Amino acid sequence: MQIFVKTLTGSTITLEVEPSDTIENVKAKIQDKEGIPPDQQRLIFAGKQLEDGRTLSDYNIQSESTLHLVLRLRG
Repeated sequence: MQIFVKTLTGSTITLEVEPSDTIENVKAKIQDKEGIPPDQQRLIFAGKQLEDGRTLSDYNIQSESTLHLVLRLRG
């Protein structure tokens, strides 16, 4: 599956994921691409922040769904 992550510049990155991936797994992928550590990332979808231990499926994140990356600079 492919999903989108909107970054701080308003740009968008695409990630290859599976529905069984955890939010922490997605943060690790974002760290691979952007260098931002997971503790400084918050991911927003459907008006809520997403919990690290839950899966994409849990949150009904589908093909071409867009997550918003939010920086929490105090980590």
